[PDB]
Amino acid sequence: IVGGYTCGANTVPYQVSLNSGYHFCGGSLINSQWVVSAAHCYKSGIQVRLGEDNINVVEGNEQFISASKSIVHPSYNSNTLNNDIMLIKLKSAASLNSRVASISLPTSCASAGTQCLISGWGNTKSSGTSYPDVLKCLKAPILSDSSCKSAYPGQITSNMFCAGYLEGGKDSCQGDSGGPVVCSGKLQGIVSWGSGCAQKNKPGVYTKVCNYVSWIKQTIASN
Amino acid sequence: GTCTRSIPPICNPN
Ligand SMILES: [Ca+2]
Repeated sequence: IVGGYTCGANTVPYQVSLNSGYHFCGGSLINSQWVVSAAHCYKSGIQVRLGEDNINVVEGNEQFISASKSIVHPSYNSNTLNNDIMLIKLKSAASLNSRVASISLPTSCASAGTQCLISGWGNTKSSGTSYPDVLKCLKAPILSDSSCKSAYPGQITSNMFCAGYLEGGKDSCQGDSGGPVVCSGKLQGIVSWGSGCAQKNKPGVYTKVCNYVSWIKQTIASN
Repeated sequence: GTCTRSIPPICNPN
């Protein structure tokens, strides 16, 4: 997260870290046994780390649970990033508490201009790299479809939306992929891609979760 | 020049 702020320990209790001997992507807990992340975050050997603040120190309230299923959307296109969504089933259910909690799925899509919370352990610099120990947070608005498409001609599918700031300086970044965009208490976005980070006229692009609520429910119900 | 926001990034020539 570039241009954000320190969230505060466990203030984003649905935020998880995907770990393969290092943090590589975020995700969102949507019930005690299932996590939403990005399809491009798929790999073997994922350990889901819940209740985290400082990801480099065992502080208390962590739960480390192996992924037992990592389900990429069958129509994920790795070149366009269309359908960039993945469901992870935890090997055992997380223990839900004030510091480890699920986030609601949307019942309808969000509107341009609505303020959302984006969070993660990604790079905090728009030039070079600096990776934080503790979770970072950013308030950012959903942009209009025409502005999103104007920023990224020929690249925005109906399963994507833009959020952030065209003046630069505030954005998600490498390491935030798969993590949450939460608007009005609903998971509306998944950190996906962008041109650089926090660059002028290049907002973040996010998977449009409201288009996948039925697929998520049907996939969980059959697994 | 566009990249996924994973570690490591997956990037396009553009
Ligand atoms: Ca920790």
